[PDB]
Amino acid sequence: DQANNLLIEPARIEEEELTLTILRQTGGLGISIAGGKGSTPYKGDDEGIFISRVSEEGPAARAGVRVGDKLLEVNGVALQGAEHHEAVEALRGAGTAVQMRVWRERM
Amino acid sequence: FDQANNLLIEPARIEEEELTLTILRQTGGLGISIAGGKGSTPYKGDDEGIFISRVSEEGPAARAGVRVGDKLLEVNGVALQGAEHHEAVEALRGAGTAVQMRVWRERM
Amino acid sequence: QRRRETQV
Amino acid sequence: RLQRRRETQV
Ligand SMILES: [Cl-]
Ligand SMILES: [Cl-]
Ligand SMILES: [Cl-]
Ligand SMILES: [Cl-]
Repeated sequence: DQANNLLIEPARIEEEELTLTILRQTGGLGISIAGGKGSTPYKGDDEGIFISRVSEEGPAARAGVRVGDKLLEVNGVALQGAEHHEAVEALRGAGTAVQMRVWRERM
Repeated sequence: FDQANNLLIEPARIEEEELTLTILRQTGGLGISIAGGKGSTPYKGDDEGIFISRVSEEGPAARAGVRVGDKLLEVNGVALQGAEHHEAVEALRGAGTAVQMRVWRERM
Repeated sequence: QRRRETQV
Repeated sequence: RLQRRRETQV
């Protein structure tokens, strides 16, 4: 759209929180997690858990997971303050169906 | 935010920046890591450009002003636009003792 | 300076 | 070549 022949900024989604559900295949979720409290942040100074690599096709991609997503909850277990390895163990024992809440931003 | 006349307003922010930095090489190199390139998995978004991934703390690049996440645009007058990862590696390996780079920096 | 990344 | 994540210290 235009305003006196001057372009208008389009509608933008600055950030969103999604609830996704991954179905584990081959015993793996097809993602990589990086970061954790007490580790080098994955972005800025945010020490949370961030999805670093979404395997091509595979469980997480079909579920909607995307690189850069910050993992907030997993089957009702909040990850606030989790260290990398405490996040690893949470996602390894999450069972067949792993329901995730994530926070996504625009870049 | 900022406060002025009891109004909470958006602070002044630097969205994008282009900086020229000069790193001095030492024993062991420049103390950085580069990632990406044309034909490599992007380091950020769909951007196949070269970005600083690691800056050795208190190292040569740290003292020169480099910050993790900066996009490397030129090295000693040679632009890396469209360069493959390894082309950038050899460019930064052959830049000599003083490596003058123009980078692009985002906010968060 | 602990950079940690795992494949789950 | 493979479209893979690539990183090199310099
Ligand atoms: Cl949940
Ligand atoms: Cl970054
Ligand atoms: Cl230059
Ligand atoms: Cl050069």
